[PDB]
Amino acid sequence: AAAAAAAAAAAAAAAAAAAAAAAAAA
Amino acid sequence: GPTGVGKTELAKALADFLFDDERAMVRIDMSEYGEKHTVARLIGAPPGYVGYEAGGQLTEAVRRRPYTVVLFDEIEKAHPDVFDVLLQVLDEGRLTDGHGRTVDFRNTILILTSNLGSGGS
Amino acid sequence: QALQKYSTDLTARAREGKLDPVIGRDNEIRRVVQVLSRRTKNNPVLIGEPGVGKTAIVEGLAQRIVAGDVPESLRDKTIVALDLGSMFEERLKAVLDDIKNSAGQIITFIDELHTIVNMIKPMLARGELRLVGATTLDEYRKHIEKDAALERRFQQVYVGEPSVEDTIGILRGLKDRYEVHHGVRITDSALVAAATLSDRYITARFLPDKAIDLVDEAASRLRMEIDKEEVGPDDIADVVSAWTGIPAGRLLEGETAKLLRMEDELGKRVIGQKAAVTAVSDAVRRSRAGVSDPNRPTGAFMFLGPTGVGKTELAKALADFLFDDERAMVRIDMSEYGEKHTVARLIGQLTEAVRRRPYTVVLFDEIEKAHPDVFDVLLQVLDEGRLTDGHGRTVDFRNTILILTSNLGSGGSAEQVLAAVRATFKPEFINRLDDVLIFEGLNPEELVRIVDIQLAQLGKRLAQRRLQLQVSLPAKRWLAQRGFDPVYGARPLRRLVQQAIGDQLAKMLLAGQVHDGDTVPVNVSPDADSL
Amino acid sequence: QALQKYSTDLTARAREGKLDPVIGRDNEIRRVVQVLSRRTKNNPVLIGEPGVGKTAIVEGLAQRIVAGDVPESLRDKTIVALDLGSMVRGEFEERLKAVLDDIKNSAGQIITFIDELHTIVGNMIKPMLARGELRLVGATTLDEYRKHIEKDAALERRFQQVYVGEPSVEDTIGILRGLKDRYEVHHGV
Amino acid sequence: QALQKYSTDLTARAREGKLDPVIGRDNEIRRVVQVLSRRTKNNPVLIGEPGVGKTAIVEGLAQRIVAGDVPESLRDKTIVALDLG
Ligand SMILES: Nc1ncnc2c1ncn2[C@@H]1O[C@H](COP(=O)(O)OP(=O)(O)OP(O)(O)=S)[C@@H](O)[C@H]1O
Ligand SMILES: Nc1ncnc2c1ncn2[C@@H]1O[C@H](COP(=O)(O)OP(=O)(O)OP(O)(O)=S)[C@@H](O)[C@H]1O
Ligand SMILES: Nc1ncnc2c1ncn2[C@@H]1O[C@H](COP(=O)(O)OP(=O)(O)OP(O)(O)=S)[C@@H](O)[C@H]1O
Ligand SMILES: Nc1ncnc2c1ncn2[C@@H]1O[C@H](COP(=O)(O)OP(=O)(O)O)[C@@H](O)[C@H]1O
Ligand SMILES: Nc1ncnc2c1ncn2[C@@H]1O[C@H](COP(=O)(O)OP(=O)(O)O)[C@@H](O)[C@H]1O
Repeated sequence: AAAAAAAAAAAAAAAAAAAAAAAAAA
Repeated sequence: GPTGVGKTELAKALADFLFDDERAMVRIDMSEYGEKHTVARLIGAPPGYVGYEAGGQLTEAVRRRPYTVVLFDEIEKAHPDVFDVLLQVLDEGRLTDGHGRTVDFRNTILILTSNLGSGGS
Repeated sequence: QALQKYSTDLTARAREGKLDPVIGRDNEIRRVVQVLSRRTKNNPVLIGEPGVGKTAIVEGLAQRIVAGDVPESLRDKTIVALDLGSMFEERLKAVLDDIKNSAGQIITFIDELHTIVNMIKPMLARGELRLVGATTLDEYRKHIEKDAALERRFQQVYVGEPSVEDTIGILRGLKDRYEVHHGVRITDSALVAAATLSDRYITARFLPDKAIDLVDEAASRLRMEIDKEEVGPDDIADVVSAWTGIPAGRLLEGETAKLLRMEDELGKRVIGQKAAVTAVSDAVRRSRAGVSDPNRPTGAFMFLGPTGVGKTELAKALADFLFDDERAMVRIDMSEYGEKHTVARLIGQLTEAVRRRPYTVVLFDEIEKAHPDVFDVLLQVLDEGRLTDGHGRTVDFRNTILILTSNLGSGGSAEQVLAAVRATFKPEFINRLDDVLIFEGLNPEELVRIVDIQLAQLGKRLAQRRLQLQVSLPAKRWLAQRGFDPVYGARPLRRLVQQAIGDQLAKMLLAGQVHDGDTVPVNVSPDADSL
Repeated sequence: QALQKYSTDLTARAREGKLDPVIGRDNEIRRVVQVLSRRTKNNPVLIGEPGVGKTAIVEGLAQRIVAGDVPESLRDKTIVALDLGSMVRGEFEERLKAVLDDIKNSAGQIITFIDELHTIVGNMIKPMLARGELRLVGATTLDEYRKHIEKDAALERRFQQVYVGEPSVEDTIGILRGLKDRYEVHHGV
Repeated sequence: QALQKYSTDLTARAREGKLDPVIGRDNEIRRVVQVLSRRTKNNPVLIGEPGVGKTAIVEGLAQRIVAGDVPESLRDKTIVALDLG
């Protein structure tokens, strides 16, 4: 005679980043 | 010698006999090295300039696969800042690239070609 | 003995004899008996395709087992398949219980073991069972390519479809199975040509079971069309050609129908390129007749030409002719493709575009924007399998054609153009395509029909409000002065059509007076042409 | 007694002959035993290419213990190995914390082992690490050592590098003629 | 009963004798202690370069508290090392 009580959740996945690396052009 | 004779066909006839491949030779062209500034474009000198990501046009083929056969298509036009760089190969089997590595050439094969042979045998 | 209600058996079935006639796969059993008889690195895994008959491989293995030819380490081995559709581990204590008392004599055989990986791994590394299994290569990776704690006790054996001749001649044991409904005599000529006519729905399917799938769907379509006690090869041909078929489209050999002409739609859309017409007709005649090679795309050429010759229009002129749809081509705008980070985004973009459509000719126009890592990807396409990708679900490029239309050497006539062309092919782009052609630009004889197409386009634009045009040949050659210019191309012609006619027509049309139903004639002037 | 369930015991399998010989290589054991009797910056990590015998180094160490050759500080101390393949967000940390139960409850010098420790990493073990009750013997490969435990290290001062490159061919001939009769066991010709 | 299963106790760990015989650094000890007993915002941070003993200062503070060589309002103050792992 018990119940179910559907529990919640939390999600996470981060992001990246890029770098440009200029070239001195000579 | 002349053209169309079987001139590079001799190289691939021995690129599979001893080096077991058809994709063993790496040919280049020395019909672009007639200017004094584009001489180092084959090896790519500094860290920080235009050619660093692309790497050396000669060295990046031998850093991996150290068993190739190089072919110099029409050597007889290039500027004589190549010839000392060609000579120091067969002085000691090493050539310092642009990154800073030391690449061994002591078990490869060099082939220089030219298209004279019109009149005189 | 409590595993009968949790698992089947393979010891009483073969002694009864309810077994299929197993044909072939003798080297597979040769590998299995060998690898299973090892001290270390034993108990392998059979990797094939979904729907091969690895099940039946194990069945014929048990048939040779109950026959008796086996070495010492295979003393009849009483093998047992476990039920996959009966499970959490509150029974699996008792499932592995009858494996504990075994002496390696009730070796089991699980299917699709990538769902098993905490419970069975100490029993695996102890030496009382072997647990041969069978997964698929892509799912053999994703679960158990990054988990090397137990990638030592499994050895892949790649199995594929049989050859075409053995797969056709294995259908002599098929003469009873599916046909229970209304019984037409599936003819031997229909049988030997049925699996031959296989790639006329799709070629993305496989040989062995899909032959029977085409046979079953064809018998279904046959006996729901005729509701004859026989079949025919032409009848099964246009019966299989019912679903993906226009009115069945391109039935038999068919080069005589659409492929010999090949330029009535092309030459009327793009004017010129006559040597290209003859050469590309010959090239499709030798390439897309299957008389080129094994698994290449087999369509691989190049020609050249500067701006305005119609390098984009000539490619699209054959898009609606080769496979007769607007979705029958693919090109790339490689402006974001310059370094070794742009490589990491299409290997994807093109892959799902070929996975959805195994249907497309590929178009690589220019080369000066091509980062050189893309070429070594493309060199693996030709003669070195199809291509790989990130996950592993590869797509074979069976109906694709590689086209290069670049203006590399536009100043060179014969020597300098091919000298610049040969230098920009890093390895192996020369002798693995075929011959290179030259553009035939803007010429006075081949200039009229361009103006015909543009004026038909403008009449399409004006026919909605019921106005149409009458264009004479003196005006049509008056435009030929500022329409020739064979450097930049025919684009100022297309602009001046809307310049000279367009502003006068636009000025007249908004202020009334050019009421609907009227026609408009052209009237030549040396600089304008008023109406 | 309660948590000796989701791991294995290399020391218990010593008195059954389950492990192979270790023929050759009587130097890396001396290096590891010299490390493993120190005071600080103990618990070394074997670094080498895959398929060399890092596992064989651990097993020969176990056989040399159960015969009895090591010094008295390491005498009669059993060695457990631990698992990584059946581990995997969440619930890896809790399974880790449940594993640390009998590790704390042992209250001795029961030496653990981890294969491929670069996969696990960082902040959940260091207050337990810098106290002196566990002996984290590991096994990795050099550019995975560079990848994980040089980037996300933050505790790099508490490991060691015992380099095991590879045996040459002439040693391998003596090894394989030493490791000979084990395949006279199974087939035997 | 919360901070006995998520935390150790360096004071009771010092009554046994499981710490180090710390020597020196008289200035930084009082630099910590005179900050730790101000009115508000009373929490220091031991910033240094790695390996110079940023832990031995706190263990020396623990031994100075247990021994009895502190100022007035630091009598029997039971320092606790928490964690977040
Ligand atoms: N031989 C030709 N047959 C039909 N249309 C042509 C021909 N030559 C040029 N055109 C037209 O001229 C215009 C040029 O458009 P494009 O096809 O883009 O030309 P292009 O050769 O691709 O040069 P770009 O690089 O695209 S500007 C289009 O309207 C073409 O239809
Ligand atoms: N000195 C040795 N004496 C006897 N067997 C050895 C020796 N060195 C290596 N082996 C054998 O080499 C094989 C390698 O087994 P493992 O040591 O488990 O492989 P590994 O070198 O540990 O690399 P991993 O951990 O599997 S990625 C085993 O069969 C060992 O018995
Ligand atoms: N005054 C001191 N008296 C006794 N031992 C000291 C003293 N100063 C430093 N040490 C020793 O130096 C070492 C310092 O260890 P820790 O302070 O824990 O590491 P750390 O110096 O804080 O560097 P990190 O960032 O924590 S790895 C220990 O071995 C201490 O015993
Ligand atoms: N002696 C030869 N043996 C075999 N093939 C040859 C020979 N000479 C020319 N060929 C043909 O020419 C091509 C290679 O010519 P190549 O050696 O490149 O001439 P060259 O190097 O003088 O330009 C091959 O594709 C082959 O078809
Ligand atoms: N060599 C063969 N001998 C007999 N039947 C085969 C053979 N190869 C394929 N089959 C057919 O395929 C079926 C077995 O396929 P199956 O092993 O279930 O495919 P998969 O293992 O890929 O799911 C059988 O019903 C059988 O008729």
